[PDB]
Amino acid sequence: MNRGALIKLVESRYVRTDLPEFRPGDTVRVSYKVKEGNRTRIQDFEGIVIRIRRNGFNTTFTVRKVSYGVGVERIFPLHSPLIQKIDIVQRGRARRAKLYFIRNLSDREIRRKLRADRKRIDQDRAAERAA
RNA sequence: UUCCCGGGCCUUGUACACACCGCCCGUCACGCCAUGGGAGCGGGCUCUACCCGAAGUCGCCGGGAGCCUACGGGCAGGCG
Ligand SMILES: [Mg+2]
Ligand SMILES: [Mg+2]
Ligand SMILES: [Mg+2]
Ligand SMILES: [Mg+2]
Ligand SMILES: [Mg+2]
Ligand SMILES: [Mg+2]
Ligand SMILES: [Mg+2]
Ligand SMILES: [Mg+2]
Ligand SMILES: [Mg+2]
Ligand SMILES: [Mg+2]
Ligand SMILES: [Mg+2]
Ligand SMILES: [Mg+2]
Ligand SMILES: [Mg+2]
Ligand SMILES: [Mg+2]
Ligand SMILES: [Mg+2]
Ligand SMILES: [Mg+2]
Ligand SMILES: [Mg+2]
Ligand SMILES: [Mg+2]
Ligand SMILES: [Mg+2]
Ligand SMILES: [Mg+2]
Ligand SMILES: [Mg+2]
Repeated sequence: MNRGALIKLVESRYVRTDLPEFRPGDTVRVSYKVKEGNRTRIQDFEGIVIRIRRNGFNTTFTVRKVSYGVGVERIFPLHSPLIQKIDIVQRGRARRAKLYFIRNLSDREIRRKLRADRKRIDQDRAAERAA
């Protein structure tokens, strides 16, 4: 018996592979299906990825944004079917895996610490040029 | 003729004038009106210091990087 292998077999039915790769510090726009009454639509949530905790299929990530003066954080299951798509708005360069410190920074101070990551931006540009 | 009462004439003081059975002061009691002080309570204006900070002009960059060119250039964009 390989208990770890049996678990992966169960989850393989629900594993997604159509989402783009990103890192904490990147600016990301998540398009999420919402239910309001008896209707379904798509709501976009755009912000800075501050945390990705990995458990294989059970991976989740957290996105932070300031909306109408109030900070908001949303935690998403990475393989959730409720995610329509994820867009890469901006590539950021961080020096650590968890970015809880930006909760106590102003907008100018956040822009200083999370500067654009040139190397990964060029890789996104080199990709998608295969037209 | 000292004293009690009443009167006469002159003079003197007066805050009295239906005129001393005149006038008049202050506390206290009650009522009305406005007001000072007062643990505090609720507001308005204003000053100083620091924090965040839109638009926009201005200054610097414009690259490890987009667009235009008449390019020792410009626009977008970034920083202050
Ligand atoms: Mg973990
Ligand atoms: Mg990890
Ligand atoms: Mg775990
Ligand atoms: Mg979280
Ligand atoms: Mg979490
Ligand atoms: Mg992380
Ligand atoms: Mg990590
Ligand atoms: Mg960390
Ligand atoms: Mg931290
Ligand atoms: Mg006579
Ligand atoms: Mg006399
Ligand atoms: Mg007289
Ligand atoms: Mg009288
Ligand atoms: Mg009297
Ligand atoms: Mg007295
Ligand atoms: Mg009485
Ligand atoms: Mg009284
Ligand atoms: Mg008073
Ligand atoms: Mg009083
Ligand atoms: Mg300022
Ligand atoms: Mg300032």
